Amino acid sequence: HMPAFLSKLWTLVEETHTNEFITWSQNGQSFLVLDEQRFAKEILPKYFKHNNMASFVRQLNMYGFRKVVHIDSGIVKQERDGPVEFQHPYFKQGQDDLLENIKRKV
Amino acid sequence: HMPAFLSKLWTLVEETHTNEFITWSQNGQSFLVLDEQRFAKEILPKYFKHNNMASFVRQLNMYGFRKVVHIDGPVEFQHPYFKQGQDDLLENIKRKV
DNA sequence: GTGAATATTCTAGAACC
DNA sequence: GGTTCTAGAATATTCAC
Repeated sequence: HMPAFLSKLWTLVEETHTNEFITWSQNGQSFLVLDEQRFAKEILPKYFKHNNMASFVRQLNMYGFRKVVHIDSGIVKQERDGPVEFQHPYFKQGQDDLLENIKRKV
Repeated sequence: HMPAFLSKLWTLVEETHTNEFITWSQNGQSFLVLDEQRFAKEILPKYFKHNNMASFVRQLNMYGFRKVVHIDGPVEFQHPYFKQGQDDLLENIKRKV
């Protein structure tokens, strides 16, 4: 009864064997994608019918996830990418009961 | 006077040293991006202030380029006025807004 | 099976730089 | 003008009945 995207996202983020690529941020308030490229080509196709980060991000925004922006505020590197962080008020570590409040947009 | 992006794109596709990643398609009517991930990581920042395929693709669409469908099958984009050996045609390409 | 909801893809709007 | 994040639009595909 819960959309497949949301149940798969929870599993993804929660599952320890994926934590190198996708995991909870340090205070359970958001999830991280640590290695976008290996995530997209190895992890995504095991759960979805694609290997495109763009199509994963589309879904995130569709369910109202928002990217957490980190900027540089200082020195620029240029020698390291990302990582990528997304947040939703009802996608929270050790509160899976909140997931039912997440709603697709249109 | 020509937009940075168009003259940079033209350089990228045309330059033999980059053809492992980005090159004219076989009949000069479109270009191909053969290895999206290395293209983006290693080539894009040599010419632009980023390394995101997505930001490159936003610019392509902004200038009216369109992805060619193909019935990961490499990536192909087309613009009627972006044609191999017809660099004169580039001045006809216009940013959209 | 059929009509809707959802998924995936491609392109564009908007804010910011 | 360029880069980023989010959403519109156009198909595919899946789901609930």
